[PDB]
Amino acid sequence: QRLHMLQISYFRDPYHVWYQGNASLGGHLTHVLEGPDTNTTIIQLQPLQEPESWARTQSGLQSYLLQFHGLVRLVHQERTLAFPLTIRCFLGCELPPRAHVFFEVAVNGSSFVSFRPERALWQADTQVSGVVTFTLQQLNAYNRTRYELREFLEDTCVQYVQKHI
Ligand SMILES: *[C@@H]1O[C@H](CO)[C@@H](O)[C@H](O)[C@H]1NC(C)=O
Ligand SMILES: *[C@@H]1O[C@H](CO)[C@@H](O)[C@H](O)[C@H]1NC(C)=O
Repeated sequence: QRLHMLQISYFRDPYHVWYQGNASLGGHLTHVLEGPDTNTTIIQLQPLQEPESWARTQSGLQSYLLQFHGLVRLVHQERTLAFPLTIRCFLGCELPPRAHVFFEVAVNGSSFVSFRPERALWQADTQVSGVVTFTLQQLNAYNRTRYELREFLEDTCVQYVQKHI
């Protein structure tokens, strides 16, 4: 009983990103993400959700991506980022027979930061940089990247597993 979500973001520069990703419910592929930031495709492969719910979910994913891209631009604006770069986000929730939730971020294929939900705080996952410290400062500064995210993992994700498995 798990929802896993995987997003790879290909940045050619701060202002143009290509997304590719998918989600799996149980061990079954259920969603696909693809395309540039200015017109991203998001598909449920199986008709799991009704339109009013899918629209809210689709809108919610699109809103996340805007925040995600906005944060990458801010980090570039404030520290110098080396392009091209790829970012991988791996996240989701698992229901035991209380849910366990996670969100792990990698840059160019190496561990970068992850979310610790008991305090809704992000931590470094590498032992090596000004980029890492500024990103964590930004992620830990705003309600949207701590408490709203924790709720998405602990409430929205968990209700999706209960309703659709
Ligand atoms: C999901 O995307 C990853 C990353 O590109 C890919 O390696 C994997 O084969 C995809 N899996 C599914 C089930 O779509
Ligand atoms: C990521 O890898 C590309 C490919 O070599 C490189 O040009 C770029 O500088 C790297 N960026 C980071 C942030 O490691």
